[PDB]
Amino acid sequence: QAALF
Amino acid sequence: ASHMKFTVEREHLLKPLQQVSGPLGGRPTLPILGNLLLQVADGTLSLTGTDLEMEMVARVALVQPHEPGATTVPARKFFDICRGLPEGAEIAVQLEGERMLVRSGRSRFSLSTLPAADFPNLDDWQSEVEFTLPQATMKRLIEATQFSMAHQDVRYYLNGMLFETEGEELRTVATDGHRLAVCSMPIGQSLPSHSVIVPRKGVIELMRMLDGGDNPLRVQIGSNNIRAHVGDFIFTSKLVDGRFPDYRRVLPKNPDKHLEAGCDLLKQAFARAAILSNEKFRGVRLWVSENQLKITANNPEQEEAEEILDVTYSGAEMEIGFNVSYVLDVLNALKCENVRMMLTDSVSSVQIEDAASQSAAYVVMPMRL
Repeated sequence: QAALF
Repeated sequence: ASHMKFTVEREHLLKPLQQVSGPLGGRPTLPILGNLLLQVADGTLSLTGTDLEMEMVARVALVQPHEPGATTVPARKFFDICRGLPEGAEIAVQLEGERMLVRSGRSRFSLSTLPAADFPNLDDWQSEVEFTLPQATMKRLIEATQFSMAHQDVRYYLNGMLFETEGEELRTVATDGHRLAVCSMPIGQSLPSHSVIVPRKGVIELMRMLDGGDNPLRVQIGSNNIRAHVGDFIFTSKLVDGRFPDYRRVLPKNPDKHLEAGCDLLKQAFARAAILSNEKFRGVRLWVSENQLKITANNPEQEEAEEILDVTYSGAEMEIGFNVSYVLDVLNALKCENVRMMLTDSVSSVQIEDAASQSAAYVVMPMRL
Protein backbone atom coordinates (compact mmCIF):
# COMPACT_ATOMS: atom_id res chain seq x y z
CA GLN A 1 0.00 0.00 0.00
CA ALA A 2 1.33 3.42 -1.09
CA ALA A 3 0.55 6.73 0.68
CA LEU A 4 -0.93 10.02 -0.65
CA PHE A 5 1.49 12.13 1.39
CA ALA B 1 -29.10 25.88 45.45
CA SER B 2 -28.41 23.40 48.30
CA HIS B 3 -31.61 21.25 47.94
CA MET B 4 -32.15 20.37 44.25
CA LYS B 5 -35.63 19.08 43.48
CA PHE B 6 -37.66 18.64 40.32
CA THR B 7 -40.61 16.69 38.94
CA VAL B 8 -40.85 15.98 35.21
CA GLU B 9 -42.77 13.70 32.89
CA ARG B 10 -40.80 10.62 31.87
CA GLU B 11 -41.30 11.34 28.20
CA HIS B 12 -39.60 14.77 28.51
CA LEU B 13 -36.51 13.09 30.06
CA LEU B 14 -35.85 9.99 27.93
CA LYS B 15 -34.40 11.52 24.77
CA PRO B 16 -32.30 14.13 26.66
CA LEU B 17 -30.84 11.37 28.90
CA GLN B 18 -30.03 9.14 25.91
CA GLN B 19 -28.33 11.99 24.10
CA VAL B 20 -26.18 13.29 26.95
CA SER B 21 -24.88 9.83 27.74
CA GLY B 22 -23.14 9.68 24.35
CA PRO B 23 -19.66 10.99 25.36
CA LEU B 24 -19.74 8.45 28.24
CA GLY B 25 -18.90 4.76 28.19
CA GLY B 26 -15.76 2.67 28.31
CA ARG B 27 -12.51 3.29 30.23
CA PRO B 28 -13.15 4.26 33.88
CA THR B 29 -10.83 7.08 34.94
CA LEU B 30 -12.18 10.01 36.93
CA PRO B 31 -15.29 8.46 38.57
CA ILE B 32 -17.41 11.37 37.84
CA LEU B 33 -17.04 11.04 34.12
CA GLY B 34 -19.48 8.11 34.38
CA ASN B 35 -22.01 10.54 35.90
CA LEU B 36 -24.33 13.14 34.39
CA LEU B 37 -24.43 16.65 35.85
CA LEU B 38 -27.97 17.75 36.73
CA GLN B 39 -28.58 21.45 37.32
CA VAL B 40 -31.96 23.02 38.16
CA ALA B 41 -32.49 26.76 37.92
CA ASP B 42 -35.12 29.23 36.72
CA GLY B 43 -37.49 26.89 34.99
CA THR B 44 -34.84 24.63 33.43
CA LEU B 45 -33.17 21.30 34.15
CA SER B 46 -29.78 20.95 32.42
CA LEU B 47 -28.19 17.55 31.97
CA THR B 48 -24.52 17.33 30.91
CA GLY B 49 -22.21 14.47 30.00
CA THR B 50 -18.52 14.82 29.16
CA ASP B 51 -15.37 12.83 28.41
CA LEU B 52 -13.08 15.92 28.96
CA GLU B 53 -12.63 16.43 25.22
CA MET B 54 -16.23 17.14 24.44
CA GLU B 55 -19.50 17.76 26.29
CA MET B 56 -23.19 17.40 25.50
CA VAL B 57 -25.82 19.51 27.33
CA ALA B 58 -29.58 19.02 27.17
CA ARG B 59 -32.11 21.51 28.50
CA VAL B 60 -35.53 20.38 29.76
CA ALA B 61 -38.14 22.98 30.67
CA LEU B 62 -39.55 22.47 34.18
CA VAL B 63 -43.30 23.19 34.51
CA GLN B 64 -43.81 22.03 38.09
CA PRO B 65 -42.42 23.41 41.34
CA HIS B 66 -38.72 22.88 41.59
CA GLU B 67 -35.93 23.94 43.86
CA PRO B 68 -32.58 24.99 42.38
CA GLY B 69 -29.40 23.03 42.86
CA ALA B 70 -27.02 20.60 41.24
CA THR B 71 -25.61 17.14 41.66
CA THR B 72 -24.16 14.33 39.56
CA VAL B 73 -25.55 10.81 39.27
CA PRO B 74 -24.48 7.60 37.47
CA ALA B 75 -25.62 8.13 33.88
CA ARG B 76 -26.52 4.61 32.77
CA LYS B 77 -28.33 3.69 35.99
CA PHE B 78 -30.38 6.92 35.95
CA PHE B 79 -31.31 6.45 32.30
CA ASP B 80 -32.19 2.76 32.82
CA ILE B 81 -34.44 3.65 35.75
CA CYS B 82 -36.31 6.33 33.77
CA ARG B 83 -36.66 4.15 30.77
CA GLY B 84 -37.92 1.24 32.82
CA LEU B 85 -40.74 3.26 34.33
CA PRO B 86 -44.14 3.00 32.61
CA GLU B 87 -45.25 5.21 29.76
CA GLY B 88 -46.65 8.51 31.09
CA ALA B 89 -44.90 8.21 34.49
CA GLU B 90 -44.13 11.34 36.44
CA ILE B 91 -40.61 11.25 37.86
CA ALA B 92 -39.87 13.20 41.07
CA VAL B 93 -36.17 13.71 41.79
CA GLN B 94 -34.54 15.24 44.82
CA LEU B 95 -31.19 15.35 46.51
CA GLU B 96 -31.25 13.89 50.03
CA GLY B 97 -27.87 14.31 51.72
CA GLU B 98 -25.37 12.56 49.41
CA ARG B 99 -28.00 10.47 47.63
CA MET B 100 -30.29 11.31 44.71
CA LEU B 101 -33.81 9.96 45.12
CA VAL B 102 -35.94 9.07 42.09
CA ARG B 103 -39.58 8.38 42.83
CA SER B 104 -42.55 7.44 40.66
CA GLY B 105 -45.66 5.53 41.68
CA ARG B 106 -44.55 3.16 44.43
CA SER B 107 -41.04 2.87 42.96
CA ARG B 108 -38.13 4.42 44.91
CA PHE B 109 -34.49 4.52 43.78
CA SER B 110 -31.67 5.99 45.88
CA LEU B 111 -28.56 6.60 43.69
CA SER B 112 -25.06 7.53 44.75
CA THR B 113 -23.81 11.00 43.84
CA LEU B 114 -20.58 12.87 43.34
CA PRO B 115 -20.35 16.64 43.92
CA ALA B 116 -21.37 18.98 41.12
CA ALA B 117 -18.30 21.09 41.98
CA ASP B 118 -16.13 18.18 40.78
CA PHE B 119 -17.73 17.94 37.35
CA PRO B 120 -15.19 19.00 34.68
CA ASN B 121 -15.93 21.93 32.43
CA LEU B 122 -14.36 22.87 29.13
CA ASP B 123 -12.43 26.12 29.37
CA ASP B 124 -14.26 29.27 28.27
CA TRP B 125 -13.71 30.43 24.69
CA GLN B 126 -14.78 32.89 22.02
CA SER B 127 -16.64 32.02 18.84
CA GLU B 128 -15.25 33.56 15.64
CA VAL B 129 -17.70 32.25 13.01
CA GLU B 130 -21.31 31.17 13.33
CA PHE B 131 -23.76 29.79 10.78
CA THR B 132 -27.03 27.81 10.63
CA LEU B 133 -27.88 25.02 8.17
CA PRO B 134 -30.35 22.13 7.80
CA GLN B 135 -29.43 19.01 9.76
CA ALA B 136 -29.75 17.06 6.50
CA THR B 137 -26.92 19.07 4.96
CA MET B 138 -24.58 18.41 7.84
CA LYS B 139 -25.54 14.72 7.78
CA ARG B 140 -24.65 14.63 4.05
CA LEU B 141 -21.34 16.19 4.58
CA ILE B 142 -20.32 13.87 7.43
CA GLU B 143 -21.65 10.62 5.88
CA ALA B 144 -19.88 11.44 2.61
CA THR B 145 -16.44 11.49 4.25
CA GLN B 146 -16.46 9.98 7.78
CA PHE B 147 -15.29 6.51 6.66
CA SER B 148 -11.99 8.00 5.43
CA MET B 149 -10.86 9.35 8.83
CA ALA B 150 -7.87 7.64 10.35
CA HIS B 151 -8.42 5.92 13.68
CA GLN B 152 -5.15 6.00 15.59
CA ASP B 153 -2.56 7.48 13.22
CA VAL B 154 0.57 8.99 14.79
CA ARG B 155 -0.27 11.83 12.41
CA TYR B 156 -2.90 12.65 15.01
CA TYR B 157 -4.41 15.41 12.81
CA LEU B 158 -5.76 12.57 10.62
CA ASN B 159 -7.86 11.08 13.46
CA GLY B 160 -10.61 13.56 12.81
CA MET B 161 -12.42 15.44 10.07
CA LEU B 162 -11.59 18.84 8.59
CA PHE B 163 -14.51 21.28 8.57
CA GLU B 164 -13.87 24.22 6.24
CA THR B 165 -15.91 27.30 5.41
CA GLU B 166 -15.10 28.86 2.03
CA GLY B 167 -17.33 31.45 0.34
CA GLU B 168 -20.79 30.17 0.66
CA GLU B 169 -19.80 26.56 1.11
CA LEU B 170 -19.18 24.24 4.04
CA ARG B 171 -16.72 21.44 3.25
CA THR B 172 -15.62 18.28 5.05
CA VAL B 173 -12.37 16.45 4.33
CA ALA B 174 -11.20 13.15 5.78
CA THR B 175 -8.07 11.16 5.00
CA ASP B 176 -5.91 8.42 6.53
CA GLY B 177 -3.02 8.82 4.08
CA HIS B 178 -4.21 5.94 1.91
CA ARG B 179 -7.47 7.52 0.73
CA LEU B 180 -9.24 10.79 0.99
CA ALA B 181 -12.87 11.95 0.84
CA VAL B 182 -14.03 15.55 0.32
CA CYS B 183 -17.55 16.90 0.13
CA SER B 184 -18.86 20.45 -0.02
CA MET B 185 -22.40 21.89 0.17
CA PRO B 186 -23.81 25.39 -0.26
CA ILE B 187 -24.86 27.11 2.98
CA GLY B 188 -26.76 30.16 1.66
CA GLN B 189 -24.63 32.65 3.64
CA SER B 190 -21.26 34.24 2.86
CA LEU B 191 -18.84 32.86 5.48
CA PRO B 192 -15.39 33.90 6.69
CA SER B 193 -12.73 31.34 5.88
CA HIS B 194 -12.05 28.82 8.62
CA SER B 195 -10.44 25.35 8.63
CA VAL B 196 -10.64 23.26 11.82
CA ILE B 197 -10.13 19.57 12.69
CA VAL B 198 -12.91 17.95 14.72
CA PRO B 199 -11.72 14.84 16.61
CA ARG B 200 -13.17 11.61 15.30
CA LYS B 201 -15.18 10.91 18.46
CA GLY B 202 -16.66 14.42 18.20
CA VAL B 203 -17.67 13.76 14.59
CA ILE B 204 -19.52 10.63 15.75
CA GLU B 205 -21.25 12.54 18.56
CA LEU B 206 -22.25 15.37 16.24
CA MET B 207 -23.67 13.12 13.95
CA ARG B 208 -25.75 11.18 16.55
CA MET B 209 -27.36 14.44 17.61
CA LEU B 210 -28.77 14.94 14.08
CA ASP B 211 -31.80 12.75 14.82
CA GLY B 212 -34.08 15.78 14.56
CA GLY B 213 -36.00 16.35 11.38
CA ASP B 214 -36.31 20.07 10.73
CA ASN B 215 -34.80 21.73 13.82
CA PRO B 216 -31.84 23.57 12.25
CA LEU B 217 -28.24 23.15 13.29
CA ARG B 218 -26.41 26.25 14.52
CA VAL B 219 -22.60 25.92 14.46
CA GLN B 220 -20.10 28.15 16.26
CA ILE B 221 -16.36 27.74 15.59
CA GLY B 222 -13.59 29.14 17.73
CA SER B 223 -9.85 28.85 17.41
CA ASN B 224 -9.77 25.68 19.59
CA ASN B 225 -13.40 24.56 20.00
CA ILE B 226 -16.56 23.86 17.98
CA ARG B 227 -20.13 24.04 19.27
CA ALA B 228 -23.33 22.72 17.64
CA HIS B 229 -26.89 23.61 18.75
CA VAL B 230 -29.83 21.44 17.73
CA GLY B 231 -33.19 21.81 19.43
CA ASP B 232 -32.63 21.67 23.18
CA PHE B 233 -29.10 20.21 22.89
CA ILE B 234 -25.69 21.90 22.80
CA PHE B 235 -22.58 19.91 21.88
CA THR B 236 -19.06 21.33 22.32
CA SER B 237 -15.75 19.73 21.40
CA LYS B 238 -12.08 20.60 21.52
CA LEU B 239 -10.39 20.80 18.13
CA VAL B 240 -7.31 18.88 17.01
CA ASP B 241 -3.99 20.75 16.51
CA GLY B 242 -2.02 20.25 13.30
CA ARG B 243 -1.86 21.22 9.62
CA PHE B 244 -4.45 19.07 7.88
CA PRO B 245 -3.54 18.04 4.28
CA ASP B 246 -4.79 20.25 1.44
CA TYR B 247 -7.25 18.18 -0.61
CA ARG B 248 -6.56 20.50 -3.60
CA ARG B 249 -3.03 19.10 -3.80
CA VAL B 250 -4.21 15.48 -3.23
CA LEU B 251 -6.69 15.36 -6.14
CA PRO B 252 -4.93 13.67 -9.09
CA LYS B 253 -3.52 16.19 -11.49
CA ASN B 254 -4.90 15.75 -15.02
CA PRO B 255 -5.83 12.06 -14.89
CA ASP B 256 -5.88 10.97 -18.54
CA LYS B 257 -7.93 7.76 -18.35
CA HIS B 258 -11.66 8.10 -17.70
CA LEU B 259 -13.70 4.99 -16.92
CA GLU B 260 -17.43 5.04 -16.26
CA ALA B 261 -19.42 2.11 -14.89
CA GLY B 262 -22.65 1.28 -13.11
CA CYS B 263 -22.16 1.91 -9.40
CA ASP B 264 -24.07 -1.16 -8.19
CA LEU B 265 -22.55 -3.51 -10.79
CA LEU B 266 -19.07 -2.25 -9.91
CA LYS B 267 -19.74 -2.57 -6.17
CA GLN B 268 -21.08 -6.11 -6.43
CA ALA B 269 -18.17 -7.21 -8.59
CA PHE B 270 -15.64 -5.83 -6.09
CA ALA B 271 -17.61 -7.34 -3.20
CA ARG B 272 -17.51 -10.83 -4.74
CA ALA B 273 -13.82 -10.51 -5.71
CA ALA B 274 -12.98 -9.39 -2.16
CA ILE B 275 -14.05 -12.81 -0.82
CA LEU B 276 -10.90 -14.33 -2.33
CA SER B 277 -8.52 -11.44 -1.55
CA ASN B 278 -5.90 -11.63 1.18
CA GLU B 279 -7.72 -11.24 4.53
CA LYS B 280 -5.19 -8.76 5.87
CA PHE B 281 -3.93 -6.93 2.80
CA ARG B 282 -7.13 -7.06 0.71
CA GLY B 283 -5.37 -6.47 -2.65
CA VAL B 284 -7.29 -6.73 -5.94
CA ARG B 285 -5.94 -6.11 -9.36
CA LEU B 286 -7.86 -3.98 -11.97
CA TRP B 287 -7.13 -4.39 -15.68
CA VAL B 288 -8.66 -1.67 -17.85
CA SER B 289 -8.97 -2.09 -21.59
CA GLU B 290 -11.32 -0.90 -24.29
CA ASN B 291 -14.81 -0.77 -22.73
CA GLN B 292 -13.90 -3.43 -20.18
CA LEU B 293 -12.79 -3.80 -16.58
CA LYS B 294 -11.35 -7.04 -15.21
CA ILE B 295 -10.99 -7.43 -11.43
CA THR B 296 -8.91 -10.28 -10.04
CA ALA B 297 -8.26 -11.34 -6.49
CA ASN B 298 -5.97 -14.01 -5.10
CA ASN B 299 -5.11 -15.16 -1.56
CA PRO B 300 -2.31 -17.17 0.10
CA GLU B 301 -4.16 -20.33 -0.54
CA GLN B 302 -4.03 -19.61 -4.23
CA GLU B 303 -7.77 -19.25 -4.57
CA GLU B 304 -8.81 -16.80 -7.26
CA ALA B 305 -11.80 -14.61 -8.11
CA GLU B 306 -12.19 -12.95 -11.48
CA GLU B 307 -14.95 -10.54 -12.57
CA ILE B 308 -15.28 -9.08 -16.06
CA LEU B 309 -17.54 -6.04 -16.56
CA ASP B 310 -18.52 -3.99 -19.56
CA VAL B 311 -17.70 -0.36 -18.85
CA THR B 312 -17.14 2.85 -20.82
CA TYR B 313 -13.42 3.30 -21.38
CA SER B 314 -11.39 4.31 -24.39
CA GLY B 315 -7.72 4.83 -23.69
CA ALA B 316 -4.51 2.93 -23.16
CA GLU B 317 -4.64 -0.35 -21.31
CA MET B 318 -3.31 -0.41 -17.77
CA GLU B 319 -3.23 -2.55 -14.60
CA ILE B 320 -3.50 -1.13 -11.07
CA GLY B 321 -3.86 -2.66 -7.61
CA PHE B 322 -6.07 -1.49 -4.76
CA ASN B 323 -7.18 -2.42 -1.29
CA VAL B 324 -10.68 -3.58 -2.14
CA SER B 325 -12.06 -2.39 1.21
CA TYR B 326 -11.04 1.18 0.34
CA VAL B 327 -12.78 0.90 -3.03
CA LEU B 328 -15.91 -0.66 -1.52
CA ASP B 329 -16.06 2.15 1.10
CA VAL B 330 -16.16 4.75 -1.69
CA LEU B 331 -18.79 2.91 -3.72
CA ASN B 332 -20.96 2.43 -0.61
CA ALA B 333 -20.78 6.17 0.07
CA LEU B 334 -21.68 7.19 -3.49
CA LYS B 335 -25.14 5.58 -3.73
CA CYS B 336 -25.67 6.69 -7.33
CA GLU B 337 -26.30 5.22 -10.75
CA ASN B 338 -22.97 5.69 -12.56
CA VAL B 339 -19.49 6.22 -11.20
CA ARG B 340 -16.48 7.77 -12.87
CA MET B 341 -12.96 6.59 -12.08
CA MET B 342 -10.13 8.86 -13.29
CA LEU B 343 -6.76 7.12 -13.58
CA THR B 344 -3.22 7.98 -14.55
CA ASP B 345 -0.94 4.96 -14.14
CA SER B 346 -0.25 1.97 -11.98
CA VAL B 347 1.62 3.90 -9.23
CA SER B 348 -0.67 6.93 -8.96
CA SER B 349 -3.83 7.70 -7.08
CA VAL B 350 -7.24 7.46 -8.71
CA GLN B 351 -10.17 9.82 -8.31
CA ILE B 352 -13.67 8.33 -7.95
CA GLU B 353 -16.80 10.31 -8.05
CA ASP B 354 -20.55 10.17 -9.04
CA ALA B 355 -20.73 10.61 -12.82
CA ALA B 356 -23.67 12.99 -12.26
CA SER B 357 -22.43 15.05 -9.31
CA GLN B 358 -19.25 16.81 -8.28
CA SER B 359 -20.31 17.65 -4.71
CA ALA B 360 -18.08 14.84 -3.36
CA ALA B 361 -14.80 13.40 -4.59
CA TYR B 362 -12.75 10.44 -3.44
CA VAL B 363 -9.05 9.68 -3.92
CA VAL B 364 -7.57 6.21 -3.37
CA MET B 365 -3.89 5.44 -3.50
CA PRO B 366 -2.95 2.10 -5.15
CA MET B 367 -1.00 -0.87 -3.89
CA ARG B 368 2.02 -2.46 -5.57
CA LEU B 369 0.79 -6.07 -6.02
